[PDB]
Amino acid sequence: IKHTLDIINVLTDQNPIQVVVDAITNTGPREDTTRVGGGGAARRQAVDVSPLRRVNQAIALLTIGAREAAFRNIKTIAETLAEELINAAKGSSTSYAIKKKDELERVAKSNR
Amino acid sequence: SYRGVDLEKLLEMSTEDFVKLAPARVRRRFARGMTSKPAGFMKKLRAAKLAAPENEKPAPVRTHMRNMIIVPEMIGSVVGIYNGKAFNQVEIRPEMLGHYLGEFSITYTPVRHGRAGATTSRFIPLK
Amino acid sequence: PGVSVRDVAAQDFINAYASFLQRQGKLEVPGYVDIVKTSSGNEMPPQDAEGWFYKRAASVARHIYMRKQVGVGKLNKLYGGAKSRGVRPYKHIDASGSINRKVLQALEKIGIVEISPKGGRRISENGQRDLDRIAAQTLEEDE
Amino acid sequence: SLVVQEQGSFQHILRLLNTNVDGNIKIVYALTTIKGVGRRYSNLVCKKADVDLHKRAGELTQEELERIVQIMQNPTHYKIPAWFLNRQNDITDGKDYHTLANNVESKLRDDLERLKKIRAHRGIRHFWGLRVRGQ
Amino acid sequence: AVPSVQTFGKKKSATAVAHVKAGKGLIKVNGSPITLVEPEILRFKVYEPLLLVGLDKFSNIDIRVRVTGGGHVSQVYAIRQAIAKGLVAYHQKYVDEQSKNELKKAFTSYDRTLLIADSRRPEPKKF
Amino acid sequence: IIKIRITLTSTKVKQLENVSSNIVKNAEQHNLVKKGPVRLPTKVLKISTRKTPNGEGSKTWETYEMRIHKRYIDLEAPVQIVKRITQITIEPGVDVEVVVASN
Amino acid sequence: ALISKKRKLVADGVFYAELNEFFTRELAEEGYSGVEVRVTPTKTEVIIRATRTQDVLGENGRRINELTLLVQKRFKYA
Amino acid sequence: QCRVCSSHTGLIRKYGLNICRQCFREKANDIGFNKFR
RNA sequence: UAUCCACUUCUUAGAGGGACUAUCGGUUUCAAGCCGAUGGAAGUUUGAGGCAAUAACAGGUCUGUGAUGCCCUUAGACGUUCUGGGCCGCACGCGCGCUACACUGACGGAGCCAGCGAGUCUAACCUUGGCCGAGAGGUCUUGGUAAUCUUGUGAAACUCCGUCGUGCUGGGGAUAGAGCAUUGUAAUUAUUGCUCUUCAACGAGGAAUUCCUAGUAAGCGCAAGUCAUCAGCUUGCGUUG
Ligand SMILES: [Zn+2]
Repeated sequence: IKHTLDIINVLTDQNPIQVVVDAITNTGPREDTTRVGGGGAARRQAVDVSPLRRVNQAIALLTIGAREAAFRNIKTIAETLAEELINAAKGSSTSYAIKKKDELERVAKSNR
Repeated sequence: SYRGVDLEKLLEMSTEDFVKLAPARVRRRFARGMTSKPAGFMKKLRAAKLAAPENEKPAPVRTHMRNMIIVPEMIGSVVGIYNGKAFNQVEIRPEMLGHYLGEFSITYTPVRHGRAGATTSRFIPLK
Repeated sequence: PGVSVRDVAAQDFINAYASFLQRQGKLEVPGYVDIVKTSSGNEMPPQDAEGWFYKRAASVARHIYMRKQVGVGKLNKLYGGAKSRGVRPYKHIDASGSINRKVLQALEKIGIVEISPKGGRRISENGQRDLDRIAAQTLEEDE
Repeated sequence: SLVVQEQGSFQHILRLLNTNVDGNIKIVYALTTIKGVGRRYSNLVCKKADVDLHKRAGELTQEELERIVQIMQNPTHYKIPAWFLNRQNDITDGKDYHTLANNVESKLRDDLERLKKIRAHRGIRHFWGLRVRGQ
Repeated sequence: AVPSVQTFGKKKSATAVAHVKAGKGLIKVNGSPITLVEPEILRFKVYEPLLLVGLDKFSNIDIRVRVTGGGHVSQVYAIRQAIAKGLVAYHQKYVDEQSKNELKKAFTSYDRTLLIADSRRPEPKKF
Repeated sequence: IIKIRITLTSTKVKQLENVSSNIVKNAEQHNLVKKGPVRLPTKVLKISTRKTPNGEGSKTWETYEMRIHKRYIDLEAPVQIVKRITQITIEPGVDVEVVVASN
Repeated sequence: ALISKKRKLVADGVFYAELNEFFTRELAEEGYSGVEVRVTPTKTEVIIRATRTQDVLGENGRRINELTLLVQKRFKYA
Repeated sequence: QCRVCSSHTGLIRKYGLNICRQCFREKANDIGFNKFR
């Protein structure tokens, strides 16, 4: 974390903690879907997540995206997570977290 | 050869000089001690050796311990080693030195698995 | 307001006295320094093959200053060799004895360690003077 | 430290003691490619001969290769003692040797046919296993 | 007879005893200073009782810190709890009460655990 | 003039306390120099036992426990006083040991 | 002799338990209530607290010496 | 072996005691081992 | 390990305290109770197991007793010994685990933190310290019959500084050979430890499945039992969390 925050110091960025909280905000799951029974043919129901759980898989999705971007490549966890965290501070769709976020959003829009 | 040493000079020294040319297991086996019955074994071994006809095989000496280190006063002798059930008549050649006697005496017939006809035929009857 | 090794860091002190042993060179170096491994619990030789011996000497002098006296088993658990034992996992394995013996005997032969009356190896007054002196220019390298 | 780069004069694939080595990895781990020589033996062989092992094997000269080759057949004269060698106190001649890449297989075949003509349990077990899982 | 204050500090089976004396103003932990702690990132955790009240209060007091038990991080919590407890005990006994009140409000505004040890003792195995 | 160190071991604390209080109140009442009853930590002896003597169900465990307490009081007394106290103080549950030397 | 301290006390408890069970099973008809033993530096004294004592000491101490030899032979004493 | 019931199985060999466990589980209180916790 | 003095702040043996769901607010015939908040060391019954009375067990033996039913009364070894082999043998299925598939990492140096324990007599346990040996270890002595010595068990994971660059690689360590040591009367079907070499499959695992709500999962070592020698077996302890 301190090497990552040192990288976002030198990512032409003056406010790296603001990059952290804005990527937490921008990777909030706004609409999800659940698994209702429904009698065999289970359809999907539009359901919204609690803010505590929203920051839960916001943090978790950012870390697992940085982990699988940090697996089997030379580039370290700090540099991958800095790229992940600056690509999620603004909506860019080049990051795993934004991609799974609007994937679950279009799943929630397609299941109502 | 044993240590680059010609065999006919190797036939005529004593056991301590074999220990001085031995690996570590043989020296550690010698360093503690034996029981008295291999002295009778080597006595009847050389008694069967001295009654050998010339240019032929000597009398068989039926051996039973499977843990003894080979010491080459029995070069040219032939021994039958107990496996637990039967005997394997093995002659001593001077290239098997530094070895246990029980590795010349197997303990089982091997596990056969490439026989599907005998396996299929012997299943338990279901009637 | 006195200067000692108890105010300096470890790594710069070991580097400094390794450099001073390299520049002075008044020790005993046998012919198997470029042969031996540091422990049975090691697998590769040290990378600084011309200078790991003086690193070991700096280490053992720094541990003899910080306590009353040490023995060879204390140095062997102090190094703490860990074996990848093939399929079998890591354990604690005591280090090589003769490495500790030769760095100690080469260090009484020059006059920093002495044998304590309690059976161990204690720091002498010349060694206290030498380690406090090199601690003084250890402070006088970062002025 | 300092970067030192040379215009050319490095070879990609070399060959020493009738065995191929590659000149981009370090000297020790280019000498792990040959069989019968591992890591630690190659470290000891190279660190006897005052070879800098931080640099790579592409800038090895022929006078280093010849002295490494000269180390290989008789290491006992140059303070490489008995316990580092593969052939130690052999039953044939009683001396010590480090077996080479075309000699490890002759050693293994010699051990197996020696166990055959001894007719030991190890030999008949190994050849029965080879003749059964082979078929 | 130097004015001395002895106060403990405990976390996770590791107790640090802090002897707060009067002197030139000096911090040592087990014969090593506060600028050299064995974890280099928990150095600021040991620095946290210094920064939370003020750097001028330590001009007149020498603090003797000895810790045993535990591991690395538990010893860091033990020595920082011992330092905060000994500082407020010296400012209770010798210095006036309202000064110690300002120290203990400054400590509880950031770290509640600096004055009360951990209530997370290891559980029974539940046989 | 002989110095005698008396060490008392007992698993029960009530009889050990009664023995130690009787020893202290008997030693102080006829003017002998002594130390107090020095209190060693209580040894807890634990052993593990299966909940399943028979092989039915899952494997779960319990623990049997013991408590052993140790005290020792140092005395200075003549020989006859030591002999009469050693004759008097023998009680079940508390073990009394008499040490002559001080090395 | 010279047993380590916890092993000494546990083996002493086994010694109390074995004499307790042996005197429970042996003199069940002579009013057995309990036993206590005293360890002296000279010898070891067994005090039999059985409430029918005239049957415990028979003619010229025969059953007393009998139980004494039962303690002697099994428990390896001089 | 276990000198109570000729038990050749389930021995515990600690402290030179050699009782089987199935005889130790009822004679523990007479020895001194009591269930506390 | 006594130069004296003070103390138990930490360690510990105790006597007591304290908690009784205390107080408040909802809910409830507004009755016993339940839930949320504050204070509290502790406010899910703060957390855990043993103990009864009762009706049911052809369950197991006691080397218990009654001219008790059964078969021979013995050339049967169901009694003794002596050696030698095993129980580990391998197309394989199932299951419990260990190590890995890597660069939050492998290697080399330095920093270095624990606790539950345990330890020898008419024997040889835990072992300090000194010499030799690459090591395994050997050897010469000493301490502890134990909060005293091993031991502050200076444990490992970890922390830093350097090597390695994504390449079945320097990851991995299966297999195998040679030599040297230790225990055992005896080590071959290799007891175990050390040195060199061999560097096999194995690029996060399908159907399905196990365990778990706070010092808890998980990683990590250490101690105790099995012990003559080794653990990948079990129970605990401690570190990080
Ligand atoms: Zn039994």
